[PDB]
Amino acid sequence: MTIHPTAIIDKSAMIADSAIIGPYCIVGKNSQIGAHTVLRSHVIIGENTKIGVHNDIYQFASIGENPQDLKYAGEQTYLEIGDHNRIREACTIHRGTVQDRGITRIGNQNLLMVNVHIAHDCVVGDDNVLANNVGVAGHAHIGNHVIIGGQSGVHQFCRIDDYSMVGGASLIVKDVAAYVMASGNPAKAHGLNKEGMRRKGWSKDTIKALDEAYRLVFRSGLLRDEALDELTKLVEKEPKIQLLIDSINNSKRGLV
Amino acid sequence: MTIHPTAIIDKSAMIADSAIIGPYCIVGKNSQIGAHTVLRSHVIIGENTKIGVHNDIYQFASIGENPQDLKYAGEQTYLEIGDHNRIREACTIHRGTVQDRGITRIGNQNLLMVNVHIAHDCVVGDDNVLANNVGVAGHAHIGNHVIIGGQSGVHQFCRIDDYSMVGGASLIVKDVAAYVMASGNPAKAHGLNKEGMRRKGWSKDTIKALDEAYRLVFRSGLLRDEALDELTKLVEKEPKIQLLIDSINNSKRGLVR
Amino acid sequence: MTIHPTAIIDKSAMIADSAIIGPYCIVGKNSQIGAHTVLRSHVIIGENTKIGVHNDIYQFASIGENPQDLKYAGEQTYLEIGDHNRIREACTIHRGTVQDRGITRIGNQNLLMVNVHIAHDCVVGDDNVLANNVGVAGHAHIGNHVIIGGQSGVHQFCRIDDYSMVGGASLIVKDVAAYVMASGNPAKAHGLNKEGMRRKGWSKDTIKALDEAYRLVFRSGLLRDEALDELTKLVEKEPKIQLLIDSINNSKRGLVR
Repeated sequence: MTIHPTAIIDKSAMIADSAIIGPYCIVGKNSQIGAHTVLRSHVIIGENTKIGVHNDIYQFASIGENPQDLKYAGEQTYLEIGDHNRIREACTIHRGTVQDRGITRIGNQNLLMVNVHIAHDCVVGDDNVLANNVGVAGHAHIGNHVIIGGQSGVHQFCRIDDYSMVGGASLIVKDVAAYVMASGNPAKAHGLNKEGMRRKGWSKDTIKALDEAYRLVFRSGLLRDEALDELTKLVEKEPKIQLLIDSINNSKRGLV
Repeated sequence: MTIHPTAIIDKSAMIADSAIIGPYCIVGKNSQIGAHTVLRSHVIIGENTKIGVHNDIYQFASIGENPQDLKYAGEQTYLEIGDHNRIREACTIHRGTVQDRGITRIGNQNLLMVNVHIAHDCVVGDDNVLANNVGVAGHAHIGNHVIIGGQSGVHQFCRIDDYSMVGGASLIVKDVAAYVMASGNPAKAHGLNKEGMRRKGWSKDTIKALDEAYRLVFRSGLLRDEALDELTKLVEKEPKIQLLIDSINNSKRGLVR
Repeated sequence: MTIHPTAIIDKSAMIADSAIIGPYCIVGKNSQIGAHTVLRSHVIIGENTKIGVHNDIYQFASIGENPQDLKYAGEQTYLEIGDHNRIREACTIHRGTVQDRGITRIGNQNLLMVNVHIAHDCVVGDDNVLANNVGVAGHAHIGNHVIIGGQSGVHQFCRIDDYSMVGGASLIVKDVAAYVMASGNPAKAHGLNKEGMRRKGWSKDTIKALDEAYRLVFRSGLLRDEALDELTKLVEKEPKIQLLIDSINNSKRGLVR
């Protein structure tokens, strides 16, 4: 049998066939587990939690527990997890709070290493790699193809847009734009994820153009509006710059 | 039944009828759990541990385990927990060592987020909020209504007096006075916690006076004794300044400035 | 009798008679546990894991789990643990990857405090003390008699040679030579670990000579080769300098200066 006898599952929970739940796991009220998802021993699945297919959740992970927000008064809130995610030991992912859409969602193909905290109301994209002891405060946004170094802390409401890379033991207080390389305490910005898209094999003209865009935004002393207005003609010469402009328009806490 | 069958409880432990203990929990020798206290599975309660009422302890938390002090040789030491505390996942609170009155104490209405470590012989007051991955070394003192940011580390013997606020990823090596805002590595003083007093509804005159007291202690470059003699003048016109004076007199490791 | 009924043990695993395994523990394929070893409760022993004698492993610790390397494809890899080790709660030690010898090693008399991560392919010596929330990335080397402060992070491939001491909340990107005291973010060399060799009762002449060696390497503006040839003269009048020379020759990532 794919479900271990010592596992406690609520009747209202739905588990698809071929899904493997190991010993001493707990599944809560109104939760769903997709096909081919493997829960090793000692995994907690909280109430109102949807989990996709081909997920790998290791021991001592709390998936879908109540938020830590002081104002949360036990309302109905939810957590959604996509497909093909590796969630390592001691990971804690909490459901949303009704004050902000009441949901926490994470995408696909993510790697969450040991003791990765995902607080209430967070939004995480796809192809992300969160290293050991990474703590992400509530309402944060993780884009796609993002890497965050070990023992790093993301402050509440902060945006981490696509293809960025946060160094280890970094303190993110402001919004990290796309393709940006940030590190330190307090974290500073020093260059672009050049070697990342080089190791992904992207055209060198695109890398030089994006580099000029970074120079424009950060290393040329312009305000937000003036930089944005400088990005006007480069978009059609190189389309990827769009993702950077979004970073400026979605930035409510400032920039690095 | 309020106690799950798969829970292991030693005979010497006392559990109230209103306390609920979930699956796969273990309670040690000579331990006590108060009324209306919720143990949310996979919780370890070590030997010699007293727990108050209306506490909520989440999974994988080790409450009352042996100290990590290299000199601790397995003596009889204790841990006390007050009421209305929410202790989140993976939290580790260790019992005291006989070399320092052999007890670890935490108060009431505390929020301990994921992986909050409370080392041997610590003293924690009430209404405190320790964020994720906060580790506080042995013999430290947490006052009341204190906030400590995520992934922060308090050094052993350090005092964190009332209404202070430690920023995230901060390293506290010295004593943090009352109402002080500290952050960084190494952490430094960055003004007064006017946000705490503005959400709690304090008189603007009181906040301005307390701010002037802060300027006296830190931003007036006079040593601890002259400052103290200057605050004892201000206590008449504003009583809360007392809490600051205590911070100066209770400081043994120095002051975070 | 020494093994709790609720413990799950694979048939291929070997457990000594004097080894005690508590409730709700799981032992994997082709693993071994030595004599007089204590697994308190809620301990995961992964496949292909060797554990020595007189070890004390606390709850919620994952000993021998699969690596976190993105390229690891589920091959056959191993973890080795020596004797007389105290591994505290939530500790995670992962097996090696076939791309680098395929083994993770830790020595004897080690103290791994709460939530100490030991990534794939690490090598740890003896008499080491890793404090709370210490994360050590893959392929790292920990020497002997090393202390690493709480919430510190060692980057992959970094060397932490013998008798060194890393301060709390430090970020190690480069190799720490022997006897060196490093701390900060980014960490920086801050003198010699005289406290340790004074506690261990070393001759004052030996400590003064070693300090002069530190002055040669770090505080004398000399590149690595001229420094090296200058310590090769000092190695005879005091032998311990050898351990430092190794540090320079074994450094592949540079030096924490």
